[PDB]
Amino acid sequence: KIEELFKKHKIVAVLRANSVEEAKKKALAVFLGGVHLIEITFTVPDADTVIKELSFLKEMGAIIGAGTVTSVEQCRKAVESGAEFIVSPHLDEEISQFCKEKGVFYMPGVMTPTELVKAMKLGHTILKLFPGEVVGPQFVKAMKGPFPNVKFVPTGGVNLDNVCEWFKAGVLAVGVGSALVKGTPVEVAEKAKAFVEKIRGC
Repeated sequence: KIEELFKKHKIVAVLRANSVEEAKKKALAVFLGGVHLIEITFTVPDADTVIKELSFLKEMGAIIGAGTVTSVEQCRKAVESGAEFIVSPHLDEEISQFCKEKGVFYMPGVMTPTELVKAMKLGHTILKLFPGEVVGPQFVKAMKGPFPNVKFVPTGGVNLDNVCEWFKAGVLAVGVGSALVKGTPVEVAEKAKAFVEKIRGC
């Protein structure tokens, strides 16, 4: 299901912005450019309102989730406002449990083998790898040995020059923030197109 969406789309826009209006415009830009998985981070002011106001894009096939979720209270608001998936930078046992009871897909972030194993023990096999620019594809390749059945979605520094290396290392999808989302709506929509083509291209 959610696994299958990540597998199909291969890219999630990690949307940080200074306002509701900027966040919505960038989410539309990205969608118009072919990115269907959209993660509204909780560093966006009133991130819940943004998720609720983008709810209609679901009817056009957009998949709207929440990122930078750091407490169960934030998790509740996101789900209440229609988030189809929850992402955090870290592994949160409390958010894991809440999302399990609520029946919503949670992708915790991990940076070490010990964190990875704890996440697996909590039932997760699709992991956010964060920050990707610190560990790199090297980390993803290293994990294939001992943990052949874990799959990563790196966030952090993924860009046009390295996106194909990441996929060569064995990642399931990539989460792209500033390389995709920074700039004006027009620039973002265009960069969205470039990433889709570059990803298809490899």
